[PDB]
Amino acid sequence: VRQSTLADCLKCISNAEKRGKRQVLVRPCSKTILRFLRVMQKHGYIGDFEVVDNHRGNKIVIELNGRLNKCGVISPRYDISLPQMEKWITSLLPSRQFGFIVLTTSHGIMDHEEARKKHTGGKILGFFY
Amino acid sequence: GRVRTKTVKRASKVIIEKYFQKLTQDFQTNKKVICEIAIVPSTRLRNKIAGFTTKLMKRIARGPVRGISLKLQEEEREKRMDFAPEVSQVDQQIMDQGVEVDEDTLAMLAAMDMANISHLKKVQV
Amino acid sequence: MLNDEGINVDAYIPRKCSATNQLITAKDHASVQFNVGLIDENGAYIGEYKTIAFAGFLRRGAASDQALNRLMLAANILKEKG
Amino acid sequence: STFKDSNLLFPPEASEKRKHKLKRLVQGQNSFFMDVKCPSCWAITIVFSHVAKVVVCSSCNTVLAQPTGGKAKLTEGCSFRKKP
Amino acid sequence: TVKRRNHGRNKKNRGHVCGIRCSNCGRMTPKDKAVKRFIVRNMVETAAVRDIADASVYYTGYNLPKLYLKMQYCISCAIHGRIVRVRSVENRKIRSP
Amino acid sequence: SKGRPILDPTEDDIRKLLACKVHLGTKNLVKQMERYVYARRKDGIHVLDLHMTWQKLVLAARVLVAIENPADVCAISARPYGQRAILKFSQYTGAQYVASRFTPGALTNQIQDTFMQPRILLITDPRTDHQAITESAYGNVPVIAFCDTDSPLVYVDLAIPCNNRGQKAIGMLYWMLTREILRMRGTCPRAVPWEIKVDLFFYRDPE
Amino acid sequence: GRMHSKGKGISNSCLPYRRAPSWLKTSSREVVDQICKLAKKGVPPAQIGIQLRDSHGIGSVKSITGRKILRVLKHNGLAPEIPEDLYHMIKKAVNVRKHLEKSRKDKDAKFRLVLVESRIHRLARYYKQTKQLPATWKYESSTASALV
Amino acid sequence: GKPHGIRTARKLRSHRREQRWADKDYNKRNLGTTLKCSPFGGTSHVKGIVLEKVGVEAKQPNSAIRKCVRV
Amino acid sequence: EWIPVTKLGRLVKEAKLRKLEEIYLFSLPVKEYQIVDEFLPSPGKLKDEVMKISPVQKQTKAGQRTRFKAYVVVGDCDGHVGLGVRCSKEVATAIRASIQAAKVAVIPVRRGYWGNKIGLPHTVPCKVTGKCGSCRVRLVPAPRGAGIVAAGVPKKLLQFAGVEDCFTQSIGQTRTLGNFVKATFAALSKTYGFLTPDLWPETHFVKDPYQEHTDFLSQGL
Amino acid sequence: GSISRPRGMRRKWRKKRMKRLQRRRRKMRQRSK
RNA sequence: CACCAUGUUCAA
RNA sequence: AUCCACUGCAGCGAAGGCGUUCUGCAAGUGCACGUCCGUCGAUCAAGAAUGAGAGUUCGGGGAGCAAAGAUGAUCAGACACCGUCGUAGUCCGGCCACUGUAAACGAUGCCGGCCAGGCCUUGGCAGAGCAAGAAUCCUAGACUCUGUCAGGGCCAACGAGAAAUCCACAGCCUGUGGGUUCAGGGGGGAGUACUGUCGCAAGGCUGAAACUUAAAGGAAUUGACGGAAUGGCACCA
RNA sequence: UCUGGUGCCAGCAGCUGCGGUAAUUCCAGCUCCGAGGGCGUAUACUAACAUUGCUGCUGUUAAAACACUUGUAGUCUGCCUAC
Ligand SMILES: [Zn+2]
Repeated sequence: VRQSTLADCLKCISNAEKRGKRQVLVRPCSKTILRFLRVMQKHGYIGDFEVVDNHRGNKIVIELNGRLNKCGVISPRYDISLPQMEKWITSLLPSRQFGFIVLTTSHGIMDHEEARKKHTGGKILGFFY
Repeated sequence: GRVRTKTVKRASKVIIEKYFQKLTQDFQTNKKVICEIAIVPSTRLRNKIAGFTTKLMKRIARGPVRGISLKLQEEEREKRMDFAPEVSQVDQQIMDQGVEVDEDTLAMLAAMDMANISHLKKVQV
Repeated sequence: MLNDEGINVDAYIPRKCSATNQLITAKDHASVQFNVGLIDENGAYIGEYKTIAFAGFLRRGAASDQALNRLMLAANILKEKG
Repeated sequence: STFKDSNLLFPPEASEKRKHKLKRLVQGQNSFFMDVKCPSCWAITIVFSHVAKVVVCSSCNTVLAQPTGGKAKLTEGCSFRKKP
Repeated sequence: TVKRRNHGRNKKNRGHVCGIRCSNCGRMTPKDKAVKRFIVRNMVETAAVRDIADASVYYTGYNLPKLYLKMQYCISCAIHGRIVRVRSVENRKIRSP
Repeated sequence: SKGRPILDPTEDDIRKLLACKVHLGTKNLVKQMERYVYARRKDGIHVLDLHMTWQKLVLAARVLVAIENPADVCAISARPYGQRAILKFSQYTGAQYVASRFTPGALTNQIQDTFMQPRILLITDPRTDHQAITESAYGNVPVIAFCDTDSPLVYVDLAIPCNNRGQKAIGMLYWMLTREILRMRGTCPRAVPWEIKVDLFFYRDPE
Repeated sequence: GRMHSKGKGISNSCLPYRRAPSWLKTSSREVVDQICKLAKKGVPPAQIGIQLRDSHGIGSVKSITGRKILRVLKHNGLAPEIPEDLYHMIKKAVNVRKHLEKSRKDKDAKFRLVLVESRIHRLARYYKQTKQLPATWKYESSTASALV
Repeated sequence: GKPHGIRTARKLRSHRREQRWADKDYNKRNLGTTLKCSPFGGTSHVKGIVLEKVGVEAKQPNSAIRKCVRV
Repeated sequence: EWIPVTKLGRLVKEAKLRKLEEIYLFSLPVKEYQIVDEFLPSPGKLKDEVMKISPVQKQTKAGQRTRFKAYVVVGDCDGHVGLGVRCSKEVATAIRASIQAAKVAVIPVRRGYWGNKIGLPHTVPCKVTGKCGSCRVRLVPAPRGAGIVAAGVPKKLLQFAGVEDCFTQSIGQTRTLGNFVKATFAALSKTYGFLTPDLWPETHFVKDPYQEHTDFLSQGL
Repeated sequence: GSISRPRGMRRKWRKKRMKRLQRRRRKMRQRSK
């Protein structure tokens, strides 16, 4: 019962994209969810999104733009060194060119390319392409 | 049984459509007409075709036979269907009894414009 | 796509559905392409048009009509009541 | 009838009036308070729309609202006015 | 090879349904699986209605009493006494007479 | 019709639409047509606003006029109410049309006698012309349909809120549409009412 | 109602967005005095809130005096020895046992008794953990009757 | 389904270990009854003394007499 | 000799269409193998192979009728490949009709890079999966010097589609050649189906051939 | 028919034969011990 | 709704 | 002994199961709500409580039906179907009797999220209505419409599937990870033997191996067949 | 789809199968194929095998959801607290 709000959020977003919806409601919101969404925005897989205040675990409306193919969470949050980054790339992503692995690192919730370039590993958190 | 074959029916139909002005409802003169029109290799086949043509012509005389196109009559029906009355039935209808328009249809015409327009009957259900 | 030299290696960059953003593949025989005419102030039609490609997925999901509605509202053709 | 695809952020009043008090875009109350007075007196009681037990006057102890399954049923003549 | 979406019976939200007894065979069949027909006949058929109404005092045509039976059948006896007939795979989804 | 005021409906047009009853639906509803119904009558009929009807009509007109070589347009109607209308529409626009029963496989069977490979097709009733919609799906041709309030608009690209079940409603709609298509192209004028009556489009029995 | 049944119901009340409605000139000392007055009369917190919500226009006591009802009860020494959740569950178990001890062959009162006692213990565990109950506490059928 | 979650290593390993016993190959390899019961006590070749000759009728659809020796 | 039936046929007979991407861009049905034989001439720019000729039998009274399904693959090694499965009573006509159907079903195969984009694309641009029956066939991008690591059926399909490197993971009853080849064909199909940041930008629609040659197409009637 | 091909006799009846066998065995071992 | 049991082995 | 008809794409119960009327006793779900608590929850080896029918135990009861048995037919046989009887049993009570299995089935574990459309139905709550006996008054738990929460179904897109089919899931799965429990690893031997544990017993739970074998199996197709149905037909009927 | 012998016999054959008087499969002769100073056989283990599945299986009908609730160990657990 209600494990990993992030998992539920990502599954909702993927199902919405699969159905062709142009904006999806997500309930509730969290810091991890917002940072995952910002990591998606930064690479443009996700349009705007805004949080509506419930006073009870605020909800989110994301605007989808058809560039997403799949969002997923990897649970449990396995640990990942830098040598493990390529293993996780070749297993999760569809290609080595696009698609991203989101990592929670000691330097905040991070892209996998950003993690690799600023030399940190961390716990896997999901993926989007 | 005496069910005819399509080699007789489909020939009767084109003989009628091409020579309705020449045939009659008499078998033994339709026979002499077809024995000059068509090239039938068999006299039994000639007579079957002639008899079926006389049957179809008798049904023509009776009423509307469904399945043939007598052009010199269907052009008539087409040109009467394509005849124009001087005033459209809808024009004279909206002049005579306006148009029966219900409560919520007036509501819709008021939602858009066209609310206070002429010839409405203000009918309710 | 290119090959580190700016040389396009991909033949036939396809077209995308204008409602979704999904590619229209080479066998989507249910996809369509339009031309909504443009009209001067005097009601006449200059040979100008806005084009709209829809994907067979949309035209099965039956959101193609409402997608056209949205696109023409965006393109200032369909008039909202107000 | 709009031609417009109603986004979830600005939902229409017609549809948002229908929704459950929880399945709204923002969960809210489905109730109100009432200023109520009986002709038998003047004191203005403040009652809940959906009363849980019997509500009587502060002084007269004549029942104003009587509890039912849903909304309260105000007694004969008791005038009421919804509060902000 | 589930043949019927409702597995030969109309039991839904139940666990157990009373077992009734077939009219002629006498077989215990669930109350919803049974092929049941409430039939109304007359005490007299038109092969005798005139002959009896001519000798009656309080009766006539359109007046004779009726029989209200409610025959319940198992699937075997229904199919044998042709109350029901085997239907096509596509005509099995027809639920109205 | 957004910026153009000359494409907006005229009071006479709205009168002759309300006359032919094209503002009336049926007791049934489809959630994709729920957008075009203004309200309901207490007998059940869904009244559908001629405003949206006219917007979709002039939209279909824009598409049909952008389609050059009108012989690449096929009007389709299976029910008796509508065949005279599509015949007159073809006569006055240059389009093509079909008889009562659409031969299955026209838009797919290339070696067929009645191939009919169009660029677009205008359908009277989807529920009755279910076939041509499927062959549309198989052949990449857009679909402009007169969608009643009870109408599966699955492969219909441009739906128009209509009646589809009234012998004068069909004639009225095809008359309006061909009038707009002829006003565009600069063949018909705006102010002058064009000479062809609506009585020519309605369904007349043989006898 | 999902824990010990197949029930999937959602019928719960739903607070507003505000956290006072600009009427209710009544203030904190008054509402606390009312709370304590009708707590002296034995009324439990859940009923206090309802009697103060129905006729007094005071919904969400918290909003007037941020201390919730049990907070203002503890701050005045009127909170019960055992929380009302446990108390009502104990009383329900007592009634079910009283019933089945003579309706010895119910076999459904037995099942519902198993359920209610499982709930009792699952909650007494939580209260012993949170230190609202003495560490030695234990629910015995034989002595629970003498708590109501 | 199987337990995900970062502390289910013992459950996963114990389940795999108790479930491997349904692989008949692994089962015969690890179950010390084949070294006991099989005539070749875990062995490719053995030497024996010919006791008798045996004609074994071949199974259907075949009808030969295979020549064997009891050793 | 080939009197074209459809508008595409007439356009390619009269050289209004240049090559296959002009039809691929609008996803138009082909219906005539003479189009693809126009764009990829028979001997040199199109190689065809017969993967299997399997008899299937319909039992009848007084005997049983046998007919051969011929599976033919058609392709040139620059990115086009087609799969045609056609029954017929004789092996000759089965193979002929199957070549025709494969030529009609010729499709374009997008090709990408595994790592650095140095030369030309050599592998599938993404992990793709194709389905038919139980046979799921996964095409994985391989680096420059990995080669095609498929097994016979997918190896020749990938060869014909002109990919240099590919890993595969077949999962189903792969010994069913029909489904095992339809699965990898469907994968090569999804190759262009998948959307990437390369195809993120605008569309810039063009005239379809029917509109672009409407005047020409309205003379042969 | 209602079932697919028992590769022996009716499973209920061979279950019953097994039960009879098992209690004959039980009586023979109760003889000894 | 009397009763109507059976068909050696491989091959096709 | 049992509660016909009413009795159903009805309701309730964790399941097994539950149907005459009045009545005692405790209980549950759902709904309504600015009531309280404040994470107290999900799933669960061990453990525990219910668990059809058969079966056993002690004491009654015995109409009807009915294993065994008797018995008349049928049959080549017929301690089989069919017929007439008939015992245990089915009914009641019991230290809170024992047992603890069923095609105990939806052959579909539980909790959570999202999942196009149309239709029927059960219980509330909300808002309306031309909407109801005696009368004509007057209200009324009836009826109609709409919304919503909870429940029971039906048919219809995408998707899934080996397919049948699923559809508030059997979807969201090689584009594979929300959480958790149980079980399976070709067919037999075999749910057998031995051992352990529970039982008065019957037996339950637990549970192999030697050996044997290339298929067993699932869905679907075409034909053949049917002491299956419907409809045509033949003096080789 | 060679030639002679055999004639469900002798035998081959990991599996499918071959052999019943016209054997592409036995016994041979000729010819040819494969590895080659090697090749075959048996046994064990690995891979094949996503047929032990953490990655990564399956459980409506193929093997497999405990009769059903409860429930301990175990596993998993809602939102929030620095420009
Ligand atoms: Zn019967």
